[PDB]
Amino acid sequence: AFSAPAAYLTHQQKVLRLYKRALRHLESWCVHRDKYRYFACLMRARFDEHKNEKDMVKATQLLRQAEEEFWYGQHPQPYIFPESPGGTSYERYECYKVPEWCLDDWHPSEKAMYPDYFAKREQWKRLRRESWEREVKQLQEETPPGGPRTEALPPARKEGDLPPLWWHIVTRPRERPM
Amino acid sequence: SFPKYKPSRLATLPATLDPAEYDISPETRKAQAERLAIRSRLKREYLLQYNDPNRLGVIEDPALIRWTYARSANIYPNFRPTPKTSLLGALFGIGPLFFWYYVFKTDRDKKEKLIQEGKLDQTFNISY
Amino acid sequence: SGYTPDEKLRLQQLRELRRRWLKDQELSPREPVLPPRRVTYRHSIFAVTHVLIPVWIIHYYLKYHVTAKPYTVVERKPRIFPGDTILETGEVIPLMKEFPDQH
Amino acid sequence: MLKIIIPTTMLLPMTWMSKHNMIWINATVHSLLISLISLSLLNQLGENSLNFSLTFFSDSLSAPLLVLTTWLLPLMLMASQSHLSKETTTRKKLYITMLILLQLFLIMTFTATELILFYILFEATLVPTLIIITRWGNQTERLNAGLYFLFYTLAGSLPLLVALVYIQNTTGSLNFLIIHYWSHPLSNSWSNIFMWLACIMAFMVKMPLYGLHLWLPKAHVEAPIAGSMVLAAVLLKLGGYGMMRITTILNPLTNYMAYPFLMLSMWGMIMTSSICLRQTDLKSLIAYSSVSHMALVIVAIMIQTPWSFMGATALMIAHGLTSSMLFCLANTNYERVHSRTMILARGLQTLLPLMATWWLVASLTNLALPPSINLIGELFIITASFSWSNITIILMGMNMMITALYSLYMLITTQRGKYTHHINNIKPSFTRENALMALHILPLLLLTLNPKMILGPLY
Amino acid sequence: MNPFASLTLTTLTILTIPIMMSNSNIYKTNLYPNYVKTTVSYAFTLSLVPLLMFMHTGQEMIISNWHWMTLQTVELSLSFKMDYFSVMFIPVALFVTWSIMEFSMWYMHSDPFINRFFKYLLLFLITMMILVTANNLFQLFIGWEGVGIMSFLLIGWWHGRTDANTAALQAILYNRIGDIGFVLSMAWFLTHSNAWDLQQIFMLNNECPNMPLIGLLLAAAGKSAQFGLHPWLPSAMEGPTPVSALLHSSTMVVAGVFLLIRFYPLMETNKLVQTMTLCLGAITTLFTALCAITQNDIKKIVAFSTSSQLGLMMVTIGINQPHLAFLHICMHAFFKAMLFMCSGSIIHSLNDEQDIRKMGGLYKAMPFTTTALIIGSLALTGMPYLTGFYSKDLIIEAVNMSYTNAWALLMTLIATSLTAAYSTRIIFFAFLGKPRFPPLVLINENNPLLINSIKRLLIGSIFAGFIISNNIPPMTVPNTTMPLYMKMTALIVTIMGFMLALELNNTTYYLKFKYPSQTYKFSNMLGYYPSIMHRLPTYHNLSMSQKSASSLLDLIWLETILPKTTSFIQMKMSIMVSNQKGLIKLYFLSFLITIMISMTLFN
Amino acid sequence: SDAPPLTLEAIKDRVLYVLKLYDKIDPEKLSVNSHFMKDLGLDSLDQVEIIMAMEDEFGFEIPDIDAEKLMCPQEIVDYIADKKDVYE
Ligand SMILES: CCCCCCCCCCCCCCCCCC(=O)OC[C@H](COP(=O)([O-])OCC(O)COP(=O)([O-])OC[C@@H](COC(=O)CCCCCCCCCCCCCCCCC)OC(=O)CCCCCCCCCCCCCCCCC)OC(=O)CCCCCCCCCCCCCCCCC
Ligand SMILES: CCCCCCCCCCCCCCCCC[C@@H](O)O[C@H](CO[C@H](O)CCCCCCCCCCCCCCC)COP(=O)(O)OCC[N+](C)(C)C
Ligand SMILES: CCCCCCCC/C=C\CCCCCCCC(=O)O[C@H](COC(=O)CCCCCCC/C=C/CCCCCCCC)COP(=O)(O)OCCN
Ligand SMILES: CCCCCCCCCCCC(=O)SCCNC(=O)CCNC(=O)[C@H](O)C(C)(C)COP(=O)(O)O
Repeated sequence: AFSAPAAYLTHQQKVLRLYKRALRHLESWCVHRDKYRYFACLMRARFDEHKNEKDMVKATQLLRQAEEEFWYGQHPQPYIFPESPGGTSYERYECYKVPEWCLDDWHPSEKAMYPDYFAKREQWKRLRRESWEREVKQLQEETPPGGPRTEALPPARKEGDLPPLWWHIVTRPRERPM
Repeated sequence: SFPKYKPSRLATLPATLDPAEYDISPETRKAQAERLAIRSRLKREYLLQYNDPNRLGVIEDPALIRWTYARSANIYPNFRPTPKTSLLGALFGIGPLFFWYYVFKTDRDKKEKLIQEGKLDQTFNISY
Repeated sequence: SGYTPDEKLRLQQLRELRRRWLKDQELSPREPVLPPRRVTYRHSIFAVTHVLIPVWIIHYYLKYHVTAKPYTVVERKPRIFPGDTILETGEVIPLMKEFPDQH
Repeated sequence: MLKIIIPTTMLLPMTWMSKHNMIWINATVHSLLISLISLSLLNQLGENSLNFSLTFFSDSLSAPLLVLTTWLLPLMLMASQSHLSKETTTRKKLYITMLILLQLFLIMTFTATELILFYILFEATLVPTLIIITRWGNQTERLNAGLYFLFYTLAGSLPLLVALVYIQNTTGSLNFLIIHYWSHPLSNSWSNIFMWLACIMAFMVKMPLYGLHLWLPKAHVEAPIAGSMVLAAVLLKLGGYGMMRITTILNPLTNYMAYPFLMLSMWGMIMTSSICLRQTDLKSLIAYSSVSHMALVIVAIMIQTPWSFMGATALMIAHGLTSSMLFCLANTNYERVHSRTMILARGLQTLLPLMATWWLVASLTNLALPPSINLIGELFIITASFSWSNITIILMGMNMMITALYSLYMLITTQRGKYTHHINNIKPSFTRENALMALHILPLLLLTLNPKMILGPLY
Repeated sequence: MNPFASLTLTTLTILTIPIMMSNSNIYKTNLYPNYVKTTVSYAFTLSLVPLLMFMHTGQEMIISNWHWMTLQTVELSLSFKMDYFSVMFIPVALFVTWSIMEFSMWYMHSDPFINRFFKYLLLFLITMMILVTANNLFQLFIGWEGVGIMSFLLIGWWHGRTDANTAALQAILYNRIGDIGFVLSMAWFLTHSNAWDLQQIFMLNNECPNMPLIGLLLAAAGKSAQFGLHPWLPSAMEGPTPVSALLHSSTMVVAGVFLLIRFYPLMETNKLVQTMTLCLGAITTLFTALCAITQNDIKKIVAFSTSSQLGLMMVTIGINQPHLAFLHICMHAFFKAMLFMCSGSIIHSLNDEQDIRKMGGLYKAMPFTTTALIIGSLALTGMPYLTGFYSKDLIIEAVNMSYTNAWALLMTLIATSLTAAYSTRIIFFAFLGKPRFPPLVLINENNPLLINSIKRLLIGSIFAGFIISNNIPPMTVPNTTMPLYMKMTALIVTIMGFMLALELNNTTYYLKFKYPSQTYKFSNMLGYYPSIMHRLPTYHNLSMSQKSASSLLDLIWLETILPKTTSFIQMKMSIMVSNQKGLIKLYFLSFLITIMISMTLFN
Repeated sequence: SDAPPLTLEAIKDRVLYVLKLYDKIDPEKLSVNSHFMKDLGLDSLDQVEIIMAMEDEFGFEIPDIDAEKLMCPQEIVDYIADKKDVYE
């Protein structure tokens, strides 16, 4: 999620992803813990038979018939964690996520309550404001000519600098705002 | 061997079952690198416009304007009378009208004939 | 694999900034500064403000307005059985035909 | 009837002589007072009509339309007061003058004891609307829209005038009362067929019919908020009023000639309801919904039964109010967003809950939820069509299903989901917008208590 | 005078006071849910009086209080019907709703908009009470639409979730499909019987034709989620557990069945519609049970069980036993609501975990939920002298001892077996094995609200069947004589299902793994009906709505015919006429030609 | 919910507990900053098994792109703390 994607997936990444999917779907098939442990160790042994293989064409032939076999026996109703992109509580709390700038439109009678919070917010806004001009310059001087090649942002290199484009990553509402 | 999965329009081919992915080549790698470079440039532009504290408005999205304009205002100037278009327009704009006209006309002539012969039993039929 | 050193440093800085923001989200003990300004017993009052008054209003509206017009309230004409007597008339429904009673 | 017309005429001098910062207040107050005055026309009789004089008369079909027309002006002023803030005093007074002239023309049109006077006012209502659309419009296409909104209308209305005068040469009077009392059957002839067409298509073009509905999306999209309100709420009902007034002399030729228009409306309601499903514009979607509802009204009028007429009147009133509310909500979104696209701004219920409630109520009343008068009119028309022929129920039910689908689609796309991240200029809704929504919605839920007030003369 | 009317209107009237007070100050405090729960409990204990009067005397009423618009010879008025059905269903619904709000007090403890949730629940209850007591078709339609709109609002309670909005729109779509038939029935009844009142409709239809009954059957299939329009009920589990327990399990989803109960005088005079109803119920219950017996989400299993019970109710209606179907509604509300409450308690205890693969040993970890779920499953499958027996046993006997179709009876028996199968599946997979939840144990039941709400419905699910069966008057001829084997058909079928499903489930412990068969894939994917029917039609509609309706006709051909052709013709004629080079020779020659033509043509 | 507000101390305690139950690692040789591929001599498949253990222990699944580049327990606790927004 946080880490920037790569231009492509290597063979080891693909085999690791297949291993993850196969073990998860095997756990979905094998409800009980001991049965899952036995069959997962059996699957690990089946996977590590060809670990030391060197031929790239034969390696590509491998993992492909494995993906086909996985698709044939992929447990059409697999287990999904509640907050996962397929879970029952994937986006339950997205209706309670309110942006930070909404507080700028509060009535003064509402800002009369919670004065310390708005003072700290003022310090945060000043820090963002002073910081922003420098961040743009860093991005301008650090970005390779011809535009970025990978959507990875550099860290702050000086003392008083801050990571470029940090405001909307630091100011996420919450995971469970209410 | 196992039974083969057959792709369809509403059930597309899985990502891990595409024969094209496993046919890796330097040209394909270069194409993917260029695609990711384009995506990275667009994302960098969007974030530069997004994190700016001075901005107090929406960020105009030329893709969205292009989509809406092509959907609404760019249809007729690119239209050409073609046997496909002429036939499809005639069908979908004339056939249903005549079909429903025939259906309702047949039903109403049947009802009128039954009324004229008097064998309809319209007792308690007061509101119309 | 793993994090690159620049990724490590950026994650560290962003994480410390996020922790500072989260700590700043907390409330002081005086934060809700509420300004004050004005201008069996629970069940006992509830049963008279939520039941008794609605029954009074509905009973009045039914007995004195709805029943004024004809056919607004129609009964079922309760069942009449042999051996019963009617209050209005006082006459007694005659008994049945004395079928043979056995088991 | 002059007790309503004269104050509307005095609204002009008052606006011009009004202080440079007090035009809106005076206009709103006096327009609301005039609406209160016009409320008295609802007291109708089971007898003929309220014949005030030789020139103007009232009826229980004209009375609800007159009340709605008088009520719309304060809402139009409240909606227009927002986007005309940076505008010079003379031109704001000109805008208010156009609104007042349109209201006066509509009020005189809805009484119109004579058909030539009705035609004159019915075509006089065109000029202020065209000026409003082509002057105070945002996009460059407004001019084109105006042209369309003009010529279509005239393309239908010029033959009507000829037919009208021809009738006066044969009948001898175009007065509605004499025309009703001295009506004679139309022989099935080519000349009578063409006279029927000349009398009918003028009102069919403004409803609009499915074939002749092209001008409406353009006119509604490019017009300002007040123009959209007046077009959707009142100007579409002129065709229905004219048809109900003029179909008396068209019998018995109406039975044969109603078939093409009945088929066109019964299929175009489905076509426009389906078009609403795939739409990237809020105003266009509302316009197509208006087209569908007016197609149902056309079916009702062509069926020509008492239940048909009652449902038609109720549906016109309800649709006017509902479409005005929907356009107002869309304009409130646009004034913050400046894009007028459904998919751009999302999840507004999180940021504006009360406006989300207003959106929900508007969508529900457009969905024809009972016991709203929308449902009353729809059900009366459906029952009359079923009596006309039992097979219409399939198309009617399909239309109801697609209507519910696109209404809830409009609600969910704009109110539910996750908010757009980069949009930060979404300020809290003002008291004016909320008051506009409340003043739009409360009359509907009050009229559902007294349906007979809007059921027309055949009640 | 005659307190029956005053009480039976006062219950519904006092059900609406918290809606009035929702704009008051109490709505902004945390005592609002307690206010609503107390109001509902008082309404239930107040409605217990008309039930007592009916049981004593058999007293029935019609209260036509307010006069709405009158349309020529048709009169519309606010009329309430207080027959056996209304005065019996109101107390059960109020009891279930009281239990549901008491449970939601604890289940929605952390929800910021809990007062709005309770207001929505009360509004749904008000709309359902309007639906049940309606005496004319317009008021019944008002309730029909109110319950649907409230279901739409409550399914999409978490409006930030895409799937919740999708499920709400799905439910609206299917309910409008039923609305088509409902409106058809209304139109036919007004056109032919000249009224929407129940009395006039019953009087003027001695032999009811096919069309109004087919419309009523379509509406009932739409609202009760029969086989043709089933998937919306499984998909409605996206809403909060109290919503699934109240609306989509016990009260709202029976409404369509109730409709067919209301028109039973017209139902018995038609044979084709009865056969259609019986076949639809049989196929629905079979298909839903078969889909249920292989699901992993507990809420999905309970919803499919509810749909199977609805199919059984429709079969009972089809075999000309409306009163028995009403009794089944009454018992099913009790035990299915309590079952859903147990499911919600388990769900909350395991940190919002719904799949049964992560639920292990709970027989000892949570005992009260265990005993409540066991009692509920026993009542649902049918244990003699329990609340489910007095209904389902008579259902089976009536099906066996009457002139029906063989296939419908076979599918009813197989559906009973599959009901036992999924009940034992739930119990085995959720209560018997070793624990499989995450290590951080947060299991807790020490809360009086949940315990009281569950135990009230427990006492109901144990005693209410006997009390109600022995209290109501006899409404049908009993099957007093029976074959000995056919007397025990339901019991042996249920026991066989229990034993076979337990034996099949016990083989999961075996250290052997085999790929699934085609039948398992068909049953797990809901017969593949949700895939095809939610991908093939919709696309084929939406595409058309942009290709033919929007672009081809509206934007191109309708534009080409009238405006564009006129513009092109006028432009061409203007160009031709105005393009004169200014040479007087050509104009003079044209004038000479015109003079010659005038001299040679106009004389 | 009624869920206690877990802290990084608890998260690191649970992570180290899960790693100590891993019999392939000697508990007395493991450390908070101990690397997986080098300091503990673990294969990539063992790393993804550790990721699975963390997912089944914390009740949420880490995306594969983030999981495949987590190399020490300290980064795992840091990532989980960022995911759950842990204060102290
Ligand atoms: C007159 C005397 C009366 C007495 C008669 C005799 C008494 C009873 C005799 C017993 C007869 C059979 C009973 C055994 C049932 C089978 C259970 C079984 O072994 O399942 C495992 C086995 C496969 O397991 P798996 O794939 O390895 O699953 C992996 C794990 O187990 C995954 O496991 P999991 O943890 O995920 O979940 C486990 C779950 C998942 O298991 C499943 O996958 C369920 C799927 C099969 C079971 C469903 C059986 C219900 C049959 C209703 C069909 C109605 C007609 C449908 C028409 C379809 C047309 C294509 O299994 C269960 O929980 C229990 C399943 C249901 C068994 C208990 C109730 C059934 C007994 C009642 C049947 C008749 C007695 C009625 C009594 C009334 C007196 C008349 O199922 C089968 O091999 C199928 C066996 C029978 C299926 C017949 C349908 C075949 C349709 C093909 C085409 C046919 C021609 C159509 C031509 C159309 C052209 C137009
Ligand atoms: C484009 C979007 C919609 C716009 C509006 C469209 C609706 C307008 C259509 C008008 C309705 C049809 C016009 C005439 C209908 C009369 C009935 C006729 O169709 O039936 C037969 C008529 O026979 C033939 O139709 C003869 C006419 C054929 C010539 C018409 C052209 C046909 C297609 C042209 C359509 C173009 C219309 C739009 C022009 C701009 C019956 O034969 P007969 O009993 O002997 O005649 C009875 C009438 N009498 C008694 C007066 C003599
Ligand atoms: C939005 C665009 C819609 C355009 C509307 C056009 C439809 C109206 C019909 C065409 C115009 C006809 C106007 C006639 C006015 C009524 C007068 C009348 O009917 O009197 C007839 C006259 O009838 C006619 O002359 C009509 C002839 C039509 C001439 C103009 C043709 C215009 C185009 C016709 C084709 C289109 C037909 C359908 C158009 C529908 C619109 C799409 C009797 O004549 P007498 O000599 O007095 O009889 C003595 C012997 N008994
Ligand atoms: C119920 C679901 C059924 C699913 C069925 C799935 C069937 C699986 C069968 C698998 C068959 C194979 O072995 S396919 C074998 C694919 N080819 C290779 O593995 C060659 C080189 N392998 C690598 O480089 C890896 O990364 C490795 C060294 C292993 C680790 O590396 P790390 O050092 O970075 O951990």
